Amino acid sequence: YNYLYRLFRKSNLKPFERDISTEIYQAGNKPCNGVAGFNCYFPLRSYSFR
Amino acid sequence: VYAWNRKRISNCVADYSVLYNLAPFFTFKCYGVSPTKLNDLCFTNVYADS
Repeated sequence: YNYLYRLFRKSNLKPFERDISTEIYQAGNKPCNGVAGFNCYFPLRSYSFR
Repeated sequence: VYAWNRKRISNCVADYSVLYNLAPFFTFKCYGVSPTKLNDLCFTNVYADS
């Protein structure tokens, strides 16, 4: 689980640009800023290679 | 769950904001596609299970 990957973000990356900020992306209109099943979900996920 | 009904939806427009903005205690563990890029582009042959 040490390897993590981001699939959720507001905008695309410019070429040769690194993003390290971990801010929860809000699918809903209201920025609730709180971890939940759907609202204000964590942006980057972790793999489970086995 | 043993006799999970399959519902096919076609010949209309499927707005996902209604699901996002109602019944707040739901989980959205979608795989392979982001809700924002679900909204901007689209697909065909809507299949819904329950």
